[PDB]
Amino acid sequence: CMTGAKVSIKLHSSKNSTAHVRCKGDETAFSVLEGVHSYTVSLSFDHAVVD
Amino acid sequence: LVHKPGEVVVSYGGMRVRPKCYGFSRMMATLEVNPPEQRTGQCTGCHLECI
Amino acid sequence: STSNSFSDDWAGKMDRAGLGFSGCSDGCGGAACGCFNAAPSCIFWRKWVEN
Ligand SMILES: *[C@@H]1O[C@H](CO)[C@@H](O)[C@H](O)[C@H]1NC(C)=O
Repeated sequence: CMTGAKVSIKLHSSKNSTAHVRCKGDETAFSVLEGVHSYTVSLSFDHAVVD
Repeated sequence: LVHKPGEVVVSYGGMRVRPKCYGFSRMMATLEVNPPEQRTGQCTGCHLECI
Repeated sequence: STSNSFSDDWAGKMDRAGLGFSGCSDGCGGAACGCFNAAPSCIFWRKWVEN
């Protein structure tokens, strides 16, 4: 749909922002911060039961 | 004929080599020193949740 | 009873050698064996373990 499906991803590293998520169906890239934090991104899926 | 066992040949790793001089003596050398000094003592960022 | 099979040439006098057993055996004679006499040759052997 329009807004899509939002998925929260948590990371932990020493670098400020070095990340690149790649998967089938949709590709989403975002920026992170130093340390452990919480981030929310949205992807495009074409199935009700996302497994 | 001089009293000696003759020339000596040494094999090392399957190959026969004819050296110039053969002897066993001492020699000043150095050693490897690893000062780790608590490289990774204790550091982790996590959280707990209930379901 | 002589078991000291060290004619001032073996590498047993080291700190990295470890434990072993000073053994000995017999040898052959001839041009292909190393000498020029029809008599067994004294051949010494030393084994040990490493890490
Ligand atoms: C990482 O972010 C901090 C705070 O925003 C900043 O002080 C630092 O210079 C940044 N480092 C790099 C390599 O961008």
